[PDB]
Amino acid sequence: VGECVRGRCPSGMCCSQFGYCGKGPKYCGR
Repeated sequence: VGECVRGRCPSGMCCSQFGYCGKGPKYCGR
């Protein structure tokens, strides 16, 4: 996604280390 809701996303999608989001290791990793 564009950027999280200040480090929260819906349906437990992970805010990446980059402050973007999506429900997987692409974001959630590291």
